[PDB]
Amino acid sequence: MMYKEPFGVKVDFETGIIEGAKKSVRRLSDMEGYFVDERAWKELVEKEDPVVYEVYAVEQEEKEGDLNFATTVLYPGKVGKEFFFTKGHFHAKLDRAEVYVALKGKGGMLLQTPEGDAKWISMEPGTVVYVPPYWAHRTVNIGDEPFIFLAIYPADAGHDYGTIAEKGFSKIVIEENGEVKVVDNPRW
Amino acid sequence: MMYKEPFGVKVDFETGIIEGAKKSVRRLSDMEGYFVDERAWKELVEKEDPVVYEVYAVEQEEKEGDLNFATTVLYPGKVGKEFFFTKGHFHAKLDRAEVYVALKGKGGMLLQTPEGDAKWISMEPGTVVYVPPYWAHRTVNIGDEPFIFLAIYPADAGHDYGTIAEKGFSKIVIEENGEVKVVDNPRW
Ligand SMILES: O=C(CO)[C@@H](O)[C@H](O)[C@H](O)COP(=O)(O)O
Ligand SMILES: O=C(CO)[C@@H](O)[C@H](O)[C@H](O)COP(=O)(O)O
Ligand SMILES: [Zn+2]
Ligand SMILES: [Zn+2]
Repeated sequence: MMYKEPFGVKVDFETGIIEGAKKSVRRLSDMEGYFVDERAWKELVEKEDPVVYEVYAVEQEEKEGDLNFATTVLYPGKVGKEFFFTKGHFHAKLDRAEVYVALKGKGGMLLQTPEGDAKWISMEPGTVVYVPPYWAHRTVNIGDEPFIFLAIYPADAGHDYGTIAEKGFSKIVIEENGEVKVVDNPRW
Repeated sequence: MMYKEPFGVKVDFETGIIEGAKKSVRRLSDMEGYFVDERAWKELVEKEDPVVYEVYAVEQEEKEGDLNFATTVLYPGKVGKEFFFTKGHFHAKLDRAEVYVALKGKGGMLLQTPEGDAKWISMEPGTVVYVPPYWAHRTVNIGDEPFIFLAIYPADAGHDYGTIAEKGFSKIVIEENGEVKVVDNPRW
């Protein structure tokens, strides 16, 4: 019988690094067509192209019942008024749920159905978020320090980026008049 | 179609409490036939019947792709020389994996396959443990404060307590001459 070996790994809740994980870097230039203010995007890319977020992922083969986990370090920033966020995605197998545990910083999650019905959940250290089957999810950094969290997801969930890539979320998170606001996407 | 509502909840990393969750308590009286020293067990039940652990569970219906999560507060203690532990279980759907995130205290996990081969993984705050498909899993508190962790598991995993209830784990975790030891279970 083939059994896989249990393992433990240290996650630094201060940095989000998992040593030995598959590390992914997303710079702002990897995020064309994601932010409402297209000229601000282009300008911040030309002037800096900052890292928006980094992922440390521990992934299994795509098998039903098995589980992947990953930390994300989402860096502080705005493109125009719109706070830095993850690209966001549905799962390829839509009915797969997810669990997030917020570890550090201040942020939130934007979630939406295949119909564009939308929800915002605040996240501070210790907030666990239940992402139900069929909800697209995007995390947002609303602070001045990195927003770091752990996600645990079905190993066979997969990723569906395309739909969010072209249409976006139906709601957006901005800093307007010194205040964090979740408002309608004026482009959806 | 019908979509369940996303929610966040605060987990308290000092106490392991999740408000609104399904609370479960195990006292030593709930653990007959688990510990090597049955007379110690009997005396301690008759004297104090202490809490061994508390569970705070957020559970979905048993459906493929969906996820549950729960914290456990494993109290410090010994039955004779043997550190306080959880009952331990395989999943009813045997191939369902599990992810644990250690939050407070000091301990570890005993894992074993249906064959009976056992692994011990140390857990400190920040340790994430991957429990693979087919591994029974028990957590052990080897410290002097609650050992506190969050478990994320497939909603359809279920629990299979029976085999572990009857025969235990092939390894025990004991304190002997001021030293934590993982040794073969004499009753195996
Ligand atoms: O949803 C899970 C599983 O993949 C997360 O670990 C995100 O993948 C990560 O926060 C980066 O964001 P995306 O670019 O994947 O939206
Ligand atoms: O493995 C997961 C799934 O439920 C944990 O939440 C344990 O259920 C908990 O630590 C109590 O341990 P048991 O009494 O179920 O072995
Ligand atoms: Zn996901
Ligand atoms: Zn389990």
